[PDB]
Amino acid sequence: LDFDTSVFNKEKVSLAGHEEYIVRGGRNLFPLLPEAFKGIKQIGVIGWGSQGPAQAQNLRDSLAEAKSDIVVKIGLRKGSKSFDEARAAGFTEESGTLGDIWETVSGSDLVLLLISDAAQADNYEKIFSHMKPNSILGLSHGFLLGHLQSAGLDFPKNISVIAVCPKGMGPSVRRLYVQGKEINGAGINSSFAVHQDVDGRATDVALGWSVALGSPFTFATTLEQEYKSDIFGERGILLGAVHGIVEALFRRYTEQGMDEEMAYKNTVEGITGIISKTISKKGMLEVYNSLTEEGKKEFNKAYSASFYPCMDILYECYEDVASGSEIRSVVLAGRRFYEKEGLPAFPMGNIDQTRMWKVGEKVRSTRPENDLGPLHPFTAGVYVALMMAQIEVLRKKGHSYSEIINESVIESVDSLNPFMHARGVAFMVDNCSTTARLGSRKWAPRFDYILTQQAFVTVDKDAPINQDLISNFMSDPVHGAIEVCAELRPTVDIS
Amino acid sequence: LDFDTSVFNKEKVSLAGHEEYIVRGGRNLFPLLPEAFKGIKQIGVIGWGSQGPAQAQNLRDSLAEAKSDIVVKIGLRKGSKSFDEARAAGFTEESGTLGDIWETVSGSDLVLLLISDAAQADNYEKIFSHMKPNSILGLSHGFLLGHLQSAGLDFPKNISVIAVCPKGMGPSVRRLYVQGKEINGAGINSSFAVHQDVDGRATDVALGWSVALGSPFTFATTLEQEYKSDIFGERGILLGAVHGIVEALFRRYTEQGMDEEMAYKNTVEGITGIISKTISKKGMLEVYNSLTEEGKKEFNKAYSASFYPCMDILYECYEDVASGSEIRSVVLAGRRFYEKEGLPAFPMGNIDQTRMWKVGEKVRSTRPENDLGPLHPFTAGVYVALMMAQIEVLRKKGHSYSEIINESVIESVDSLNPFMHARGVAFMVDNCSTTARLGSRKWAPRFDYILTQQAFVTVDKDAPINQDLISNFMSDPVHGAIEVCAELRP
Ligand SMILES: [Mg+2]
Ligand SMILES: [Mg+2]
Ligand SMILES: [Mg+2]
Ligand SMILES: [Mg+2]
Ligand SMILES: [Mg+2]
Repeated sequence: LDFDTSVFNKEKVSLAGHEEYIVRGGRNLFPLLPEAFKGIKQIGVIGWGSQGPAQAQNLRDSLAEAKSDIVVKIGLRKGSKSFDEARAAGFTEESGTLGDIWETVSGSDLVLLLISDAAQADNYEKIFSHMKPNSILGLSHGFLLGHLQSAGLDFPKNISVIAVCPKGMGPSVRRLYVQGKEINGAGINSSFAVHQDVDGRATDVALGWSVALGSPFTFATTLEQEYKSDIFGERGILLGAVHGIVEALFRRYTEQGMDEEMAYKNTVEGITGIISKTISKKGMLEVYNSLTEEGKKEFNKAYSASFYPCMDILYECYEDVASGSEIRSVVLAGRRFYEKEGLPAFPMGNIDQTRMWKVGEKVRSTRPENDLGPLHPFTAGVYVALMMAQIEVLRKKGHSYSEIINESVIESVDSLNPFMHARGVAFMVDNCSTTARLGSRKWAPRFDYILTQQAFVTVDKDAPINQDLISNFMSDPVHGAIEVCAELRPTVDIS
Repeated sequence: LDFDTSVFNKEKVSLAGHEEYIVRGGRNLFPLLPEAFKGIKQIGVIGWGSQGPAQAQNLRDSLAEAKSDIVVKIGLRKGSKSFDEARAAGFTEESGTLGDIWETVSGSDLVLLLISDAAQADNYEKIFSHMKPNSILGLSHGFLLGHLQSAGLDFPKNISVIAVCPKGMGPSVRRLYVQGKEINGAGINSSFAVHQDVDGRATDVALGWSVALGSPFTFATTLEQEYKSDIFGERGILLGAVHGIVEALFRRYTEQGMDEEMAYKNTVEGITGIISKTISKKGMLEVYNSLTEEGKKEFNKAYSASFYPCMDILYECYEDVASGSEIRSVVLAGRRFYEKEGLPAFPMGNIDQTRMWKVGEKVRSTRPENDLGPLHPFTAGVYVALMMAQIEVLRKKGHSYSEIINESVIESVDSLNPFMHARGVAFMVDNCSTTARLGSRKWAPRFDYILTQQAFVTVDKDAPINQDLISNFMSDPVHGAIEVCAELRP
C-alpha cells in the first residue's frame, strides 16, 4: 500500500519481511501544516462527545503553533447538551468558533464528522447536501463507509473522503498531545486512509490532520480495512471475546471448586493486569516463558484446545462484518432503542449484576495498590490462543501487520485492558460506544459457548497436545513484528 | 389475505376476530385434481430427503385415485442411496418416472424443488435455465426467496412460483397420508403461497398440490412470511430459544443448590413433556391455572421478569432474518465448513458434551416409558413468557394468527417437542438440518445471556410484579384463537 505526499517525508518499516510506509510526526513538522492544508480556511468539527473536544483542541493548538489563519469551528446539533462545555473551552459564537451543525458544515472546507455511528447513519444525506462541492469529509472511523456499502451506495462523487483513526481514547488524544509539548514522541498514533480524492489535495490534508492531532506515527490503511478491523476487533479480543472467555473460565474454575474471588483474580484480574503488562513489555512468548515447567504444560493444554474454537467464532464474525450483515444488524438495533411498529423500546441493559461481576466489585474494593493479579497458566493459554487466532484471521483476510498489531495487540493491552483493570470489564460493556456495546453483547455469548462446548471438552477428554499449533505459536513471525511495532509506540503510557 | 381459486371451495376461520380463508381437503376431493392441474402433464419432484419420498408417493397415489394420466417423475443423481430408494418405491427409468435432475426439470410443467437450502442457493440459476417458460416452480419452504432477496434478486419473470408447506415431518406426511386412506381426516395440514402467477393457473395448482398431499386443511400465507416465520421461529421457541432458556435455568437452579438431575428434570423434561402436553391439550392458561397458589406467584415472577428480555432477542432475530443479514450469514457459514483462503475447516460441532447434557444422558437412560416430568412453576413462567413474546413479535410484524399458532405453538408442542422429549434436546440440535442448526448455535447463547443478565437479576431484586404484563397474558386474545385453531388439527 503506497501513497503520494508532496509535503511530508515517507519512512519505511519492515514487519515479518513486509514493508510498509509511515509518516513520523512531531512538533517540528507544524510549519508544514499551512502547505498540507492548502485550500482550507475553515475546519468544521461536527460533534462533541469523546473525540470532538480532543481533536478540536489539538488542531486549534497546532494551527496556532503553525501561525495558520485556519479557523477550527465546532458544529453541534440543536439538541446538544454540550454548548456550554464547548464555550468553556473557548469555542464560541462570538469568536466564530462554535455554531449549529448545518451552518458549520456549510462554511467548512474540511468537515470532521465525529458524531455517533447511529447519528451518521441517520444524517449522512443531509451532511452531504450541506457540503461545499470539492470539499473534504474526514472520518475517524469507517462505519459510514460500511453502512453505505451494505446498502449498495457510496459517497457523493463531488467530495474527497479521508480518515484519520487515533489508536487511543479521546481523553488520551488530548492528554498526550499536551505532554508532547514537553516530551518528544508523546501523542496517540493514528492510521490514515484516502477513500476518494477529487482534486489531488486529499492525502496531504489527511496527513496534515494526523500530524496536527499530535500522532507520533501515522500508519497507512484503507477505509474498508479500518472499519472491518475495528468492528470485528471489538467483537473479538478487544471486548466481546474477553468477556465471553472470562465468563466461561470463571464458571469452569468455580465448578472445579475454586473460591469465587480467586476465580475472578485468576481470570479477569490476570488477563487485564499481569498478562497484559507482560505482553505490552515483552510480547506473548514471554507470557509462556515466565511460567513454571508445570505451568507451561497447562498453558499448552489450554492453547491447543482453545485456538480453533476461538478462530471458528472470529472467522464467522469477520465475514459477517465484511459482508454487510453485521453493520446492518447494528443499524437496525439502534432503531429498536425506540418504539416503532407498535412494539416497545429496547435500550441496552447492564451486565454488571450477574454472579462474577458482583464478585469483581468485592475483589477490586479490597485490592492492594498496583496489584496486577496472578498469572494463571490455563487462563494465559486461552487468552494467548484467542490473540493468535485473531491475528491469523486478520492475516488471511489481507490486513497489514501494522494494523493487525496496532489495533489487535497494542491498543488492547495498552489502552483498553488497563482501563478494564481499573473499572472491570462490566464497566466497559456497559459504557463503551454503542456499536462496540452491541457487538460485545452479541458475540461474548458465542465465545463462552464455544469454549465451554469444545475447548473445555477437549481438555476434559485428556486430548493430546496439538504440536502443530504449539510449534506454530512459538515460531510465528508476528512475535518479531510485535517487537518492531512496539518500538513505534508513544513515549509515555497511553492508558 | 384473499385468494381466487376456480376449483376448490374455501371456508372461513375466525381467530381473535380476524377472519382467514382455509381450504378443506380430503380424498373425496380427488376428482377435482384434473381441473386443478389443467396444463400439467408431468410433475417433476426434484430431490429425495425427508419430503421427496412422501410428496412423490402421495401425489402418485392421489393422481391414481383421480384417474389422472399426469406423470410424477423423480429427478435425482443416478448412483446414490436416494436413487436406490426411489427405484425401490417403484419410480424407475424404465417407466419414465425416475431420471436425471436437469432432464426432469426440462420436461416438467410443475417443478417441486425439494433439495436442501444450500443446494437451492447453489443451483437456482441452472434450475431456472432448464425450466419451460410459463411452467411453475413449487417450493416447500421459502429459503430461496430469502436468499434471492438478500442479494437484491427475485425469481425469473417467466415462471410462476408457489409454495406448499406441510406442518410436519416428511415421514408423518407419508404415514398419515397412508393412514388417511382408512381414517378420515388423518394427514398433515399445510400452508400455501402464490409468489408469482404468470398465467392465472398458479392458485389452483398450489391448492391441487396441497390437497393431493392429503392436507386435511390448507392455510393461506405469503412466501416471505413463511420463510421469516420458519427461519426466525427455529432461532426462537422451536429450537434455539428452548436450548438457551434451559441452559440458563439449569445454571440458576444448580447455583441455588438444586441437585443436577432434578434441575435437568425441572427444565428440559418439564418443557418438552408435561408443559408441552398441557399447552397442546388445553393451552397456556391451563399451565398457569394448574399451578398451586404458591406456584402461581412463582410463575408470575418468572413471566414478569422474562417477557421483555425474551422479546428483545426475538425482535432482534426477526429483523436480522427479514433484512437479509441472517440468510447471508447462513450461506457464508456453509462455505467455512471447508478449507478456503488458507484458513482451516470448521464443520459444525456438538452441544451434548457440556455439564447439563451429560446429566441429561444419565437422566434419560433411566426415565420410564411416558414420564412427562415435573411442572416447575418458575420454568413454566419463563417458557410461557417466551412463547407469548414470540407471538407478540410475529403479530406486530404482520403474520396471521393461523401462521403464528400453527407454526409457533402447535407444530412446536405437537411435532417438535415430542420428538425432543423422545430423543433429547442435544440430539435435536446436533442432528438438525443445517440452517436450523446454525440458527440454534448462534441464538441459544443470546437467550441464555439475556435471561441470566436481565430477567434473573430482576427476580433477584425482588422487583414488584409488572401487573400489566400478567393481566395482558391472562386476557390475551391468542388463547381463544389457539382453541379454535387447535380444533383444525389432524
Ligand atoms: Mg479505495
Ligand atoms: Mg479502532
Ligand atoms: Mg469501534
Ligand atoms: Mg416451518
Ligand atoms: Mg427451518
